[PDB]
Amino acid sequence: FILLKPVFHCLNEILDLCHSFCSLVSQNLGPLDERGAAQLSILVKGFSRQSSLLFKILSNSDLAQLLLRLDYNKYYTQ
Amino acid sequence: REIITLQLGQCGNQIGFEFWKQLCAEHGISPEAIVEEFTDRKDVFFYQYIPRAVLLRVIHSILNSPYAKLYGNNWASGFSQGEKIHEDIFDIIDREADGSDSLEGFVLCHSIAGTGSGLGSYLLERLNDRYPKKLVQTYSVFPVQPYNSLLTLKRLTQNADCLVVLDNTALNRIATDRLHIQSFSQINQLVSTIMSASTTTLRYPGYMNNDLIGLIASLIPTPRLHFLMTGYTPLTTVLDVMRRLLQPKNVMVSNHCYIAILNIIQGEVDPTQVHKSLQRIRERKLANFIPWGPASIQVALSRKSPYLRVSGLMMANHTSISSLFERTCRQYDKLRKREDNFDEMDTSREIVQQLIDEYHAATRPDYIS
Amino acid sequence: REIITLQLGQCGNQIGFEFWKQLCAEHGISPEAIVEEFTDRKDVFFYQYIPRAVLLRVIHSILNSPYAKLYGNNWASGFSQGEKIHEDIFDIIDREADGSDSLEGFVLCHSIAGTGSGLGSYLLERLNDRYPKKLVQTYSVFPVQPYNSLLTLKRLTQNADCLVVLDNTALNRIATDRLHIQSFSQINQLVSTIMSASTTTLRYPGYMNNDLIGLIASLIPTPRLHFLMTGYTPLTTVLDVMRRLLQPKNVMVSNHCYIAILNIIQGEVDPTQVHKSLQRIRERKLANFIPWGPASIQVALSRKSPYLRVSGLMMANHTSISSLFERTCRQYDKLRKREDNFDEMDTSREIVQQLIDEYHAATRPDYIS
Amino acid sequence: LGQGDFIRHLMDLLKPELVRPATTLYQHNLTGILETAVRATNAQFDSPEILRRLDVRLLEDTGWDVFSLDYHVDGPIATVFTRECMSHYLRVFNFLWRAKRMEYILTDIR
Ligand SMILES: Nc1nc2c(ncn2[C@@H]2O[C@H](COP(=O)(O)OP(=O)(O)O)[C@@H](O)[C@H]2O)c(=O)[nH]1
Ligand SMILES: Nc1nc2c(ncn2[C@@H]2O[C@H](COP(=O)(O)OP(=O)(O)O)[C@@H](O)[C@H]2O)c(=O)[nH]1
Repeated sequence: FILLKPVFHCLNEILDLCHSFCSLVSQNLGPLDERGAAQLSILVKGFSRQSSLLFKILSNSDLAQLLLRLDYNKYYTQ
Repeated sequence: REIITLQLGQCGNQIGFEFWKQLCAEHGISPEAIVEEFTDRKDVFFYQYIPRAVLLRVIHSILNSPYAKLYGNNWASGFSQGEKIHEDIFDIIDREADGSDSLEGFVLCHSIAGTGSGLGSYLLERLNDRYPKKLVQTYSVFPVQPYNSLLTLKRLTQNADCLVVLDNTALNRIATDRLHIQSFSQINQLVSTIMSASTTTLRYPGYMNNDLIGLIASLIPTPRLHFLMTGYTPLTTVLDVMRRLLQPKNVMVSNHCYIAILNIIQGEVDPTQVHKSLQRIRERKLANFIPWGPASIQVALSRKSPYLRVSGLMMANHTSISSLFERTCRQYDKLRKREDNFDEMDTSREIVQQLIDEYHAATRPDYIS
Repeated sequence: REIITLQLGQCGNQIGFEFWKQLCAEHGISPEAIVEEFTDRKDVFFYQYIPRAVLLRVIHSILNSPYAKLYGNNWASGFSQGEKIHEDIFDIIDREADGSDSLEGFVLCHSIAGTGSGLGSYLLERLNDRYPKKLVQTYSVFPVQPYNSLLTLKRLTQNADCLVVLDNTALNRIATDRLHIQSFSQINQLVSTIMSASTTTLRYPGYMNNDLIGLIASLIPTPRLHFLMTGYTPLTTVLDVMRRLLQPKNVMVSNHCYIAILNIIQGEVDPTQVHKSLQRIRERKLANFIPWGPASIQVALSRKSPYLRVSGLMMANHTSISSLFERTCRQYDKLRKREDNFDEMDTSREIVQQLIDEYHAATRPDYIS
Repeated sequence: LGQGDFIRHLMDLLKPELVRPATTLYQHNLTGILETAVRATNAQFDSPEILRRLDVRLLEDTGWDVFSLDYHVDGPIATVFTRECMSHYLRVFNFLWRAKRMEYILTDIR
């Protein structure tokens, strides 16, 4: 999917997304109170949006991929 | 990233010695701890060769083996002696830690039945105290006997960040069926095949699964559900393998559904059909799963030792393991009515009951919250 | 879908053993249950090959046969002994059912003339208890014989989902005509040919009739009228076979009218002239049909086994079958006036009277209500 | 539908799916069932080449109105079928699909 622009420009957003989240958990050792929770709910509104956004994209080669993510039909409930 | 092993009690020391036997023979390392002439990255389990083992009557039998160059019964009786020689053994661990480049985990091999039960309980607490940054995987073995087992659980439920179960009663049944033994030295042979195959992807260089964290992190979703069970088919396409794994006659255990599944393929199978087997397997809907959490089935390839045909092992985190705990708790309650404070057993009785509920609650459509 | 067969009594074992011999030779299956080298769908009746049989002295002579590698006289005595081994024989069936992919039905081969007849009546009821959604077709065979015959009739009229009658008096006359025998092993040759031919469209798949209910759903109009009779043309155009089956000197049965007809032509006949013949047979009016509802005649082709010419098989539903019950009925009354409650005989005598009353009223222009 | 043995199993597996409306239907799910159906029937003993072309297509209600097989063919053999035989077979396949579910309904009632 390196040449397929739409998927490569959507998963890319998922890539740097985890950098922010993983840093958020590592940049402290206490509960998410000092505007961390305020920053936490920011990404889920975009991530889960980016999550189901990808879901419509796959609905030739994606059959081998979407099968693994959909083994428990969880995205079917999304 | 190196991982050191710890062997306690009779069972632990016996299987670990054999665990190395299968391991050293898997590589070209003669019993006298030297490479034979006759690829396989050996950094995780060997130092330059010498294995990173820490062993604790039976040592005479091992020192009399050709491998001389390769290096009470109550829970209260075991825990008491361990505190006395605390600083004695922790010298060994410390000197082995800094001698290692970057220590990663602590494999523990012991039986929950007697000195290994208490000493292991003492270790796990102290190990977490000094080292809070180290994974702790344990190869515990299941069978006054019930009291020793329940006390270990209280420690294993919160200290060990990972765990595998190996029950003898189920293992012994495999012996009379397919091996016709009626012997510990024989039933242990399967354990070595189980243990060695459990960590195949760590020694052979691959794309992923290059660390113990790379394996367990997929299975355990929450630090409360940190128990696994095993499966091993060869006792020949990939579909032939995955089908024979999920049969209840092969697993090593004595509504309910899986949480995550790992598949270890040690053969030379053609990797183009592997995604096809999952398709057909998913359609057959041969195995049920949780409805709350999105997960899948993990499959990973490997290569068999050329110095030694397709095998296969499966790692399972099944909520049916809660049934086993009930038997221990059910028996103990019978003992509590059959006969310095006797409250430590009572607190553990509570904390083990919590784990049974957590599994039972996990099979619900609304386990979360 | 699969179909499990049962063999009860001396007759069921013999005609079932001869059914499997013919069915093994019809396919490419050596007596050692191993496939020989030498299209035919054989998964329905064979398990990967193992027959799906449940056999119930005669067993020894079967086990001394070259096919060993292929696996009192009252009705009350035959009913009670089945109750004491109720749990026993079902474990064989319960494992074969769940071991089966998707069960469809239960073929029963038994003679109603006496331990086997009594055991059959018992098992026919319990299958209705456990499995509600499985067809039960019975290849019953007609002959204190009047007593046992009517009792099993009480169960065969409300338990068995279909029924194919084969009376010895019609088969023996055929053996003393074209066979010229003056033995049990001789007339069973004909019974095996009818049984093997009955399920021909199941093993060789075609455009239609790929399931057991597909053959039965056309003939049996209401759940009460579930009795069938057979016809073998040989003991060549398709117009000859049809006119050689409708004859009353070929039926295996010792006003009235037909309800539905099914024809099985197993030859290499020209499949383009089959629709022509049904255009002519209607004109000669060789058979009289029901006046209330619409009925027709059905012809289905197949392919003979190449490893072993035109043959035919006619399954019909004629209300003249009511006469056979009348003979057993009248024979019962004569013994009832000649010699803990003897009330079951009263209910059985009553319920078969309703079945006979259905037939004689099934031939009227107002069978509706 | 000249096979009969394969279409029988294929109508038993699509029953839980096609009852839902078409909006929740996605092609990526039905293929899995189609591959399993070939194995579950006698169609497994077959030339691997012709089995590579047999797939599903989604006509554009209910799941029993948008399902149909395609069997696409390209190359030299495509000069015999010429995009019109494939626009005629599908015109036929509907009439053989309807007259096949109207029968398995009537053997379920029975
Ligand atoms: N499966 C298996 N279990 C063993 C073996 N050796 C010991 N055990 C278990 O270890 C328990 C007894 O341990 P024990 O000898 O009292 O340990 P110790 O007190 O430290 O010497 C028993 O319940 C056995 O089930 C072995 O070779 N195989
Ligand atoms: N059609 C047919 N009927 C048979 C055959 N062998 C036995 N029978 C019938 O079975 C009846 C005898 O049953 P029997 O074997 O004594 O019952 P059991 O002693 O309880 O097994 C007779 O009335 C026969 O009509 C056979 O080969 N063919």
